[PDB]
Amino acid sequence: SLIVSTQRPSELSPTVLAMCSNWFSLRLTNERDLQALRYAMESGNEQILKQISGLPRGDAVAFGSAFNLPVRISINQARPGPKSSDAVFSEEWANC
Amino acid sequence: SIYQGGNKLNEDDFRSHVYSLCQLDNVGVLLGAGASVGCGGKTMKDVWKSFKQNYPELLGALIDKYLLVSQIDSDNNLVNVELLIDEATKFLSVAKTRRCEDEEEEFRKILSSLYKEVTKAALLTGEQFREKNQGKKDAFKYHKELISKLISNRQPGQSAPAIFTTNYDLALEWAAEDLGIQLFNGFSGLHTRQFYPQNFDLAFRNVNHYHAYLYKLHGSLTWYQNDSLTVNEVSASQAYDEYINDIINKDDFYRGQHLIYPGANKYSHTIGFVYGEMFRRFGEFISKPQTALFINGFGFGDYHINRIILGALLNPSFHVVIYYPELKEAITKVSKGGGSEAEKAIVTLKNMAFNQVTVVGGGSKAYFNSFVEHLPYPVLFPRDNIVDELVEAIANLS
Amino acid sequence: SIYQGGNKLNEDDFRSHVYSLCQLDNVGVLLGAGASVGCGGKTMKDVWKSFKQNYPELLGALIDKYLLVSQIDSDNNLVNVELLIDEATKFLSVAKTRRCEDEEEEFRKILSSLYKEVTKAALLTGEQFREKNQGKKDAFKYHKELISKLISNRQPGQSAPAIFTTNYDLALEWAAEDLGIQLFNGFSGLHTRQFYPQNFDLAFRNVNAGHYHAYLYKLHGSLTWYQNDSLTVNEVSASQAYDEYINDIINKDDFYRGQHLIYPGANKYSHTIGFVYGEMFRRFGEFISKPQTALFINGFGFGDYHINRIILGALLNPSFHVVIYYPELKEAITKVSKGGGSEAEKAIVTLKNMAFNQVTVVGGGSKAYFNSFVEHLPYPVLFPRDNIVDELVEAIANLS
Amino acid sequence: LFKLTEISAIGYVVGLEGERIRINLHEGLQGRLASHRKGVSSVTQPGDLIGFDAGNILVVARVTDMAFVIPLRQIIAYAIGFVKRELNGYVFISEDWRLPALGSSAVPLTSDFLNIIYSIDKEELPKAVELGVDSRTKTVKIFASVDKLLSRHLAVLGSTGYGKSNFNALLTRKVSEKYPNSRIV
Amino acid sequence: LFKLTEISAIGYVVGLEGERIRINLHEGLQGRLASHRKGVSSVTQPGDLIGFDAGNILVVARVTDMAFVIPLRQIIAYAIGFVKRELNGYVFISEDWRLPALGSSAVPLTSDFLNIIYSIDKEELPKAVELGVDSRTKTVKIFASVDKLLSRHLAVLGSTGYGKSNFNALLTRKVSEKYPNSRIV
Ligand SMILES: Nc1ncnc2c1ncn2[C@@H]1O[C@H](COP(=O)(O)OP(=O)(O)OC[C@H]2O[C@H](O)[C@H](O)[C@@H]2O)[C@@H](O)[C@H]1O
Ligand SMILES: Nc1ncnc2c1ncn2[C@@H]1O[C@H](COP(=O)(O)OP(=O)(O)OC[C@H]2O[C@H](O)[C@H](O)[C@@H]2O)[C@@H](O)[C@H]1O
Ligand SMILES: Nc1ncnc2c1ncn2[C@@H]1O[C@H](COP(=O)(O)OP(=O)(O)O)[C@@H](O)[C@H]1O
Ligand SMILES: Nc1ncnc2c1ncn2[C@@H]1O[C@H](COP(=O)(O)OP(=O)(O)O)[C@@H](O)[C@H]1O
Ligand SMILES: [Mg+2]
Ligand SMILES: [Mg+2]
Repeated sequence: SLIVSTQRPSELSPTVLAMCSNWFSLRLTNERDLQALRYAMESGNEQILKQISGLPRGDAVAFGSAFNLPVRISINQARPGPKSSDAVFSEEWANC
Repeated sequence: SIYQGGNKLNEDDFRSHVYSLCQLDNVGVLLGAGASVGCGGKTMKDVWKSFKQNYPELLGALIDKYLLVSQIDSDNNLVNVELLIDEATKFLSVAKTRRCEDEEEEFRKILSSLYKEVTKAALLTGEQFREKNQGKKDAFKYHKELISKLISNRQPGQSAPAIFTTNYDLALEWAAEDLGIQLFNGFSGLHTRQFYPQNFDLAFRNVNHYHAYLYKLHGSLTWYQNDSLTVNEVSASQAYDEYINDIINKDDFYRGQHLIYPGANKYSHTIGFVYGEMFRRFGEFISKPQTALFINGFGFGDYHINRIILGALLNPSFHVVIYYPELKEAITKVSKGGGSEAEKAIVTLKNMAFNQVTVVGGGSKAYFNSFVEHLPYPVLFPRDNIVDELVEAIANLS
Repeated sequence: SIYQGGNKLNEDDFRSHVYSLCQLDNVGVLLGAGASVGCGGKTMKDVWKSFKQNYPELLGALIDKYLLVSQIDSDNNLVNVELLIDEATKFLSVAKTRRCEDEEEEFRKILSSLYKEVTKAALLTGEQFREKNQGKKDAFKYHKELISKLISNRQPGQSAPAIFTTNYDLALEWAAEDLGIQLFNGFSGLHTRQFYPQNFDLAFRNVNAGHYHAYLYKLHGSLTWYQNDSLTVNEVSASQAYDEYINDIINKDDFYRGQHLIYPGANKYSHTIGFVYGEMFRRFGEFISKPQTALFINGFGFGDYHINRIILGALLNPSFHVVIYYPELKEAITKVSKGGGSEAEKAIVTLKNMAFNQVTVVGGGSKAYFNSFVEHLPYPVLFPRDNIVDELVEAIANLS
Repeated sequence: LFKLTEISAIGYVVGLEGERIRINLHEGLQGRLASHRKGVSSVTQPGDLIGFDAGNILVVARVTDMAFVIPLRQIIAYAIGFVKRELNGYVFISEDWRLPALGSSAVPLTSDFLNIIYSIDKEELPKAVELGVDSRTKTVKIFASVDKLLSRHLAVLGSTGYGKSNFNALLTRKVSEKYPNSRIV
Repeated sequence: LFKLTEISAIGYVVGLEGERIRINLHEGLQGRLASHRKGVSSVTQPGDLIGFDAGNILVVARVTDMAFVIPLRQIIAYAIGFVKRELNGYVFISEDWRLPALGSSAVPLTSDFLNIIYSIDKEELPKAVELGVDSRTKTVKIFASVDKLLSRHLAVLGSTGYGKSNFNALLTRKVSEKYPNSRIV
């Protein structure tokens, strides 16, 4: 069991992508990041890559061996949640 | 507090589910006497409570001599009123045709007192029953909202809403004459208005969203039978000038075949033709495929209506929604045994594993004013009223 | 014990094959007296034991004088009853016409005794035969399943199933009058029924834009069919028949009318009764020779010459398929291997051993009964396999 | 009193041109909705799922096109799989080489059939982890198998500010709650 | 006196070929210009916004093509999002897979519905800065959140001989007045 990670799969062998099962991906807006995904998969489905570019917040697309067919998932919040947030610059500049 | 098939629902899912039912092929509403207490009406319990207090001497005669009403229901206030009136009218007719002078004067007083009690509560405004433009008052604020919400949610090419009711007051007519909507109720003509049963098959078209249907199952205050064997309708002012003033401020009861409310004089072959036709039209409506029905303000105290409703669920495309304020007491009383027929009927209806039945409980979350709030507005409906200002300016011009 | 052309098959392959044969152009089912034994009926060899136990005197005077049944078969229970009844009727008619009083008196005592035993085993419910709503009991639970399964597998615009039977009881009509299906059996009317052969070509159709019906052929008659004085054949209700003549036949001991009943194949010498019997055989022959026919057999002992002859000749067609049920294969094979058993055993064995992919034989005792025959048939995915209306109906009945 | 189907039909197939199924629409449908014993379903939005009934199988399809031609409407769909009945329930299979026949009826599939398609082995239900609900309908639950996740390959991606760390924490916590003992780097 | 809508329509939908939409326009000046209580509106060229009524929601689309086929005209558009009631006003969502049904009317977008699309989330209004006005209609103002802008990398682009000095000076003048505490090395 391995985890190959690439948000720019163009500069990689499709055999890395064609010899693997499961993937996870949220909204991703880039036209040249799908060439390996376009080629690696066998003939039978090509129209399901259009909607990966407009998923709203909290939605994700998962497909692989653990799933019979590709499915669109709405992920619930995890409780207790992750870190609150990053730094807020309102207080620093309140000196004015 | 909201059940559908045995389990429990929450507010958001219920609100989303209701919106889906409003878009079916056929939609209808059934209202009772509990939908008018918000504008000046009275429940059937209060009428009996007042009559028992006001006329004590006749109460003993009704219970002991003629055996028309029992004692347990009188002491519990669970007495049906229209059936008693029908029986009294039958007794009076038999006594008159038999030529028994002693009993002829005994029932006149009873009928006059009963008609004085029932009629005085049906004037939702009072002495201003005669005047015009009674739909502009604040008391009828929610009937307009109900009608507008029902009408605005229909796509072109679809049918029109159907409204059934068991009241005999003029709330809906007053509300709908202020919006600019015309209702078909079976009558036609102005100088001589008569009943044509085929008028329920017409509609309007434009040669260059106007209409609905209204069925009354118990008559109306403005319907009466003249000397000729025909049924006529008159406006409110004419009825008040003719026969409503004397009922309230006089001991006047002469004609037993005159009035057509509530469910009285049914033994005449000319008057029963109206009740029978209304009931047939109600029965035929809910037999169509892809139908929905909302029930509010109705206490399940009628055998035939319950029989028809329960037998209409055999079709796989009939959905019903029921509102019932006092639900928990019914469950507690049924659990320990006993209870009236209404409680048993509504508890048995609730416990089935059916997804076509929904029951809503609560004390004030099931009232009429809360039923209206669940139905949705369209996005583009004009809400801000900016016309009355121009009317005020024009009136100020003088 | 599932042989197809002499080679055994496993369960899944047989199930797939039977699922494939249920979607042809034409389908049909042939039953017999063995399919009604689970409701209260009996078989042919069971009646003979009761007859020769209840009336041992007639057996002595029926073999020696008139030579109607052999002594070997009487001691082995291999007699044909409805074929004997025809000979008895012929003898009685000849004696009556020739005016021989003694022979006429003698034969009248035998026909009554035969009809009493034949009828008493066919009421199927006892005294409760003249009552109504007899399909609501649990005895007829599988006939309804068979009827429902046969109809529901037809695609739109396809022919309706046809059912043949050698029985003369009322199980199928009772089962069908409960679901809501209507069967066409060649009769019309309500006050005077009559036989109209031309109505077998009709069908129903919805004028709004239901079409749920089936055909039933009775090859040996029925209890409710009788001929009055006229040259017409009539049908009555169960209660009317019971009040008319069945009660007298069962109870009275010296009752016999004559050329009245049309069961089982009794009075064939007349030219007005045999017209009914001939039509059923002709239509069975016409149906079986269709291009895409698939026929099922169950409950039939293969004891008839004409049916076997017509079945064997119909196989000279490259699109005819047959399925046979016979839960006695082992004994038949053992008895035919040595010198050959009865004619039925010889026929079934010579049918099994041929090398054809069309014929199929199933055995294994209680594994090939009528009850187990139903489950082998398929079942649609969208058919509502539940019971929801009962609660609503009982709730309605509860009120008032 | 005999009803062959408990759910009403919508349309019928008129033409096959490979894997593009052409369906004409009836006239009884007016308000883009249909009601049955369980609820109300819609079929008029492209991108949903439909079904064709042919004997002992149910062919599941996906709508691709919709347009007008007397007003006539047509729908194009692609098949993705079929549903089978084996012992006492149903099972979904993942081959799309089976196609319906001409004249077959078209019927929408309810939530009971939707549960079967997005389902896995019943035995693994105590061994499962909950992830989320269906997006289009929000009426189905989604479960995954931890053992099969670490048998074949898996991968994670995502943009910024969309819930990457949320999913990471949610997935990591449940594994520890279910299997406190494991070897993961 | 009783009216279901105070804004006149322009056409209806006659097809959904995937993500595109087909519209048939009315005859005369009805299909190009309209009038209402607040002013006038028009849909003339590709690049405009059009809206489709769908009962409880309102789909928003962008015009792409216009052409002929007295003649007839039709338009092709793509979807963006929708609008819905929340408590007493409206809200804009950014989901782009919801499409209308066949026969639905088409209406232009008024300034009232244009204000909602270019607004902030009802809670950062007291902490908003005014920058300018939109270009196509020059009727709707634009506001931005202080915390959202000056929290990460900010970039200003341009071309040589085109105003990089000028645009830099103007933008940093109008943006960095009240709170100069940020750093520009
Ligand atoms: N504000 C309210 N809003 C809604 N429901 C209310 C309200 N207040 C009380 N209720 C409920 O409204 C109901 C009052 O029930 P009744 O007025 O006896 O029923 P009917 O007159 O329609 O009886 C129908 C006719 O049929 C037979 O022939 C009968 O004789 C009638 O003539 C109760 O549930 C109250 O809790
Ligand atoms: N429960 C059962 N299920 C299925 N088959 C059974 C069962 N019990 C017995 N059998 C078998 O079912 C068969 C019944 O044997 P019989 O009733 O004598 O034969 P028939 O009905 O063909 O004889 C009547 C007609 O056939 C002739 O042409 C006559 O002339 C008639 O026209 C045997 O194989 C039983 O073992
Ligand atoms: N399932 C969810 N539904 C709604 N909002 C979510 C969900 N998961 C995360 N968020 C939002 O995302 C924010 C955290 O984003 P973060 O996960 O750090 O982004 P990234 O995934 O790019 O690291 C939180 O403030 C929270 O409001
Ligand atoms: N206050 C102003 N009013 C109108 N135009 C202005 C104003 N300030 C600058 N401009 C325009 O902006 C442009 C800036 O281009 P410029 O700064 O010369 O490009 P670069 O700096 O890349 O050589 C000038 O052409 C000028 O006309
Ligand atoms: Mg991230
Ligand atoms: Mg420069």
